[PDB]
Amino acid sequence: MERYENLFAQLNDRREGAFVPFVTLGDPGIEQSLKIIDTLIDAGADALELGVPFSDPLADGPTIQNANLRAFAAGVTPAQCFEMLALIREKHPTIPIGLLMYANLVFNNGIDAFYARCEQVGVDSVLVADVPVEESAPFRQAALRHNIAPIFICPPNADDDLLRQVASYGRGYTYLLHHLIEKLKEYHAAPALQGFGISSPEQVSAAVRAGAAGAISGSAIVKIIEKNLASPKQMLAELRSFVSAMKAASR
Amino acid sequence: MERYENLFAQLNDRREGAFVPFVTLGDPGIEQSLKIIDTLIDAGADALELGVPFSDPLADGPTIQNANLRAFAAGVTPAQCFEMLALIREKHPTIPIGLLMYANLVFNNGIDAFYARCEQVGVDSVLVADVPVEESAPFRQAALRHNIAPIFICPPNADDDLLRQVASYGRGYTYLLHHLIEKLKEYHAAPALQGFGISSPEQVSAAVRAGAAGAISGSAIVKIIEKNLASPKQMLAELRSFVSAMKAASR
Amino acid sequence: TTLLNPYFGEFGGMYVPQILMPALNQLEEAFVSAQKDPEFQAQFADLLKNYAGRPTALTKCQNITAGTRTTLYLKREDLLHGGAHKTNQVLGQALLAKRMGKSEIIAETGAGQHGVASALASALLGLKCRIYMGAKDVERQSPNVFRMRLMGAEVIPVHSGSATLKDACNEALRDWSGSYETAHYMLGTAAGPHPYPTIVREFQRMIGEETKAQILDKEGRLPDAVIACVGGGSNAIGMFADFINDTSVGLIGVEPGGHGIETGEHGAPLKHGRVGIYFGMKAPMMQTADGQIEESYSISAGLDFPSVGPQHAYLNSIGRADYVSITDDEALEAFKTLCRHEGIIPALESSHALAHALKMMREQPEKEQLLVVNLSGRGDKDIFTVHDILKA
Amino acid sequence: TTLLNPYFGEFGGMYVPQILMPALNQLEEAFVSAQKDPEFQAQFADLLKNYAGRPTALTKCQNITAGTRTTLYLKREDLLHGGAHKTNQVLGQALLAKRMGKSEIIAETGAGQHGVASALASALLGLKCRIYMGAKDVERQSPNVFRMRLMGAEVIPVHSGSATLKDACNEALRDWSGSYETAHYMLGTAAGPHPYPTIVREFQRMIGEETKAQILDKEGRLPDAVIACVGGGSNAIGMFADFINDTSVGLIGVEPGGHGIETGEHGAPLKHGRVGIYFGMKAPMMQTADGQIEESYSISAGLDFPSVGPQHAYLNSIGRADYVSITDDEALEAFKTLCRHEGIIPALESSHALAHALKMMREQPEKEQLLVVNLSGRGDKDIFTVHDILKA
Ligand SMILES: *Cc1c(COP(=O)(O)O)cnc(C)c1O
Ligand SMILES: *Cc1c(COP(=O)(O)O)cnc(C)c1O
Ligand code: NA
Ligand code: NA
Repeated sequence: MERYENLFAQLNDRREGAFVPFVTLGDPGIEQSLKIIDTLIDAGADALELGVPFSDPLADGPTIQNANLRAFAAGVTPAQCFEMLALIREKHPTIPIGLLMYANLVFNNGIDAFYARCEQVGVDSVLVADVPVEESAPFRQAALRHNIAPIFICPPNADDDLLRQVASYGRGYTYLLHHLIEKLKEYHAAPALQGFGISSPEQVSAAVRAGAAGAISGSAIVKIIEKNLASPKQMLAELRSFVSAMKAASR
Repeated sequence: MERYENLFAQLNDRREGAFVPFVTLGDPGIEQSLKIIDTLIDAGADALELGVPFSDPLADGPTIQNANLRAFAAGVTPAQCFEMLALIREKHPTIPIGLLMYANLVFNNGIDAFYARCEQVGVDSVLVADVPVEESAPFRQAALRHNIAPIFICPPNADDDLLRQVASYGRGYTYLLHHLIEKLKEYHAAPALQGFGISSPEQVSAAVRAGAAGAISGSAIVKIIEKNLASPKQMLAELRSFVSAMKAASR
Repeated sequence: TTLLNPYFGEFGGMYVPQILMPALNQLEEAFVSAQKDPEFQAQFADLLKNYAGRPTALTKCQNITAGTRTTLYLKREDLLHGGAHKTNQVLGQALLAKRMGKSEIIAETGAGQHGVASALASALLGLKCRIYMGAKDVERQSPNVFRMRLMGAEVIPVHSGSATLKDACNEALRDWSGSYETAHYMLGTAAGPHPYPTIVREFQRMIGEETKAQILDKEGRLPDAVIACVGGGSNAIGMFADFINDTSVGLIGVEPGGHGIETGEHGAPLKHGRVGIYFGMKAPMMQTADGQIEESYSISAGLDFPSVGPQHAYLNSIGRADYVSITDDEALEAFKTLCRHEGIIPALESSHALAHALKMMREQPEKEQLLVVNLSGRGDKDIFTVHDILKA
Repeated sequence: TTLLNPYFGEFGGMYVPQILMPALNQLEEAFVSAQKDPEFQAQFADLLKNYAGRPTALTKCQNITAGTRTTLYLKREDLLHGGAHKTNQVLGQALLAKRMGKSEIIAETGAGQHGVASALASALLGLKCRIYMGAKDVERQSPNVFRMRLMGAEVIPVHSGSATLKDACNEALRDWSGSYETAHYMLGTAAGPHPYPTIVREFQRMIGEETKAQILDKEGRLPDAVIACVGGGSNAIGMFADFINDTSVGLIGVEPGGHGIETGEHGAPLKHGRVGIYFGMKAPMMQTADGQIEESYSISAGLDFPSVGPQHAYLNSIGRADYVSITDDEALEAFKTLCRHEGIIPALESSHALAHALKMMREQPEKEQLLVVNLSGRGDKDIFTVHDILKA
């Protein structure tokens, strides 16, 4: 499928950026999680970045670590996450769905099998947090064979050589953490999405003005969740407010 | 004075050996101790060997160690011991009185001063438990200057050279722990008193038959004391029985 | 690209978030440079000799082998400053950090030994050391915790995850990805992302080099086998390294068998785990059928690394080295035996290696063999542990 | 008569019950014989080198002296097998016992270090070791007690007297006077009746010999002063010995000042006691005006010997050596300072020596001086002690 391609084309014809929220699948529970995701979508999310609870997320901060803890507490497993992924796709046919994974979970039962499973449930992209471009060959290849976009992070301390690799290796969108943006477009890199620190409307508009195709809220959404644990209903309400606010800023 | 000389001469004219009991001065208390000593004498003791409580009697067994503990518990000090020594001499003019001391107590305020004090209270001899004949020069010399008999121990593992030194250096009596006895007489050593293990009548007669001039009960007397601590009166009674029994065996 | 091969066969690599690659690359390069720098080698040798106490002795243990045709020697790393082999490599890494112009050190520890080593090295070389340690490990290692602080190191508890060594390892990387400009991550074993497995081996290879020269001097020939316990793989590779090209010399690594392999309560991933990708490397792991990383169990806290060095996995696959396991009880017995017959209190970690040598001897009393056990550390720390067990 | 002079000036001698003289004489003679026996020396050197880890390093401590004209070196006995210098002489005494055909060892210990050393030596050389220890000391030294037992030694509590080191010393002599035919009394310090003070010095003099050669190699000249703590006097005399004839080399012994000399709560009999006759020797003692032997107090349990070696008293009287005292707080500070600036945890005993060197430096920052402190042992054992104090 070409969900990202279609989304960005649609957003360009409407001169607006994309807003992409991240959440951990199964946090704080399967059911509440499915409700959260549908709320994020109804509030205006352009695409999703979903994380699968991993025992040692050595590439995540405090907020997300707690999300995994909450998810594990509810007994969330990768198999259940994939059951959720399927349910989510069945309800929403065009929204791009990207997964944020850790290498072992992808390699565990065969890298190829993992991407075959992603394609089957309707996943659009996969970003393996602990696989640098130098070690991505097996992953991006498997991803391509199953029509999955291999997403790569373009760090700030990146140099020209890295920009060139990210540009030819990545698909769907470039996960960016002025010059970098222009250079990525120079190398025909996938549309760039500003990440990190994205937690307020003004940050979304700033990203779009800089030339990025959108923004990704790496943990703001997770934060709203942990603060409203005692009230599932108020949680969905605040999530709906924040997301519509963030989305509005991309227009 | 010549108390030992007179005693042995008197015992020889009566063809009997001498019985000498040992006790710690001040055990279990000054008063009870003075009563014990007078009881030992009235029961037939020929001479006395008195010990002064020392902090580290590295040359004594369990029985005596406890006697020192009991004595210290009653606050017995060397000065008090000497007060007792004086009281004892005033009541008994001819009984030989030997002290069993530890070097530091003798050296503490001047070796010479110590022997001067012994002479003043009426002490007849001094055996310094931790001063071998090789280190005795200062001690025996001071003892002689104050008419005190320097007593020496003749161990079992002794050799001819040691027997010769003990024979010319010692006075009053040789503290012995067949051949040894004959050799000591060959070298004109002071009359020998069998020590160690002396706790029954038959041991006293055996010592006298071997050629010794008597026996010394190194700890039997102390044992009777610790077993009758709760009954001062029964203590004196048993001490009187044991001593008369032991003395009788020397006749 | 890289200067050295990041892989040993299929094992190893550099599986870290992109943001950390520059740190690894810079590190590799400084290492390559330092290895060719005579000045660096002289300074490292000076500290090892005049500060750490190298070379360490090679002790022949006659009482232990009486009545058999086995000759046993123990490489005395237990006599090294700090009481364990870990001191060798932390000294080199600290000089490396200084060569890179770094003034800060970041370290992770479980049992506490590596924390203590990093702290003493930092104190000696004027480095601001901050150490990450799992909350569960803090409670259990009060002594080593006070030692680190006593040496000026900052001890930071890690409550995330299972709050053990693996969780501490993650927090360190997190900190480093954001401060590698001024801080150096002093990893504590021959594992993790390249160039760490390679760097730690080189900074621990003096163990094997000294052992060869010493055995050559006392026996006039190489040993029939060198034996070392394997937690992460640093003392083992340090002993092996110089013998790798000596085909006649057997290399035996010993993983903790815990309560027994069949009980599932052990710490032997190399022979009883499953290959995965974690802590920046491809290596056998202690993990669920699902792919979640599990803990490594052993009576000895120091063999808690839920994985193993890449090179060991490789050396095993080609048959150059053999790996076996020893249980808590076998280690305990070896521990008691050394105390009574040689007057040396071995670390419960090292006791696993000794235990295996004892088995090689006992099972075949008449087999002539020259063995060397790497006594990686002293067991003064394990005194109470061995006490309560024999008491209970 | 004797072969060697039993006295150092007016101090020393052999003040033991007659029954023990033959044991002392036999011992002296076996010693004189062993000192001329190349075979004995070779075997002793072999154990010191291949078992104990000699020679020990001489560490230059630059961080500690920064900003001053003082150069400080530490003789690393803390790196010796056992963690303290005591291992040197127990090894020699055990060989001596074997030379005499003895199969049993008798030892006394307070803090436990000597007990552990005697036990490890006995275990290594196949000797049945029984150790006497004061009841109060047993309670306080549970760790060392289990270590001794772990090494096959029999631990016998001494409840008599004050139940401390001096009381333990008496029980040992008692046992020995009756079993010296098959048993050897392994005294733990350069004190007691001749020939012990002489024998322990000779079996600890490698400390000073190595130090001279090492300082000569690194500085090209002898130190301006060597400094050592003085409990019984074994590590101090061991360091001094080879320097005695070097008049330009100052010898400084450090007694524990406890809570302060004027408080009466200390353990400095050499400079603040009174000569007496105890434990088979004439030497300054901790005693009442009455002549009863008192205990030696210090934050460090190992400096509890209520007296001091005869030779030190002599070296002091002729002005060849100088003795000073350091308080608990001064020792504590020196202890904290070494941990933080050199990454070495010193024994609280050794910390007294370091503390004095620190004072020599601090009081006169601009005085040029080459100092050597004998770091007699490691302080891993003192970790909790220094903890509760800084906590309280
Ligand atoms: C830390 C430790 C080990 C385990 O580490 P490796 O990297 O496997 O060597 C082994 N022995 C001792 C004494 C240790 O302290
Ligand atoms: C036992 C000990 C001492 C005291 O003994 P000396 O005979 O005075 O040396 C000093 N330092 C250490 C580390 C000790 O263990
Ligand atoms: Na492991
Ligand atoms: Na002393």
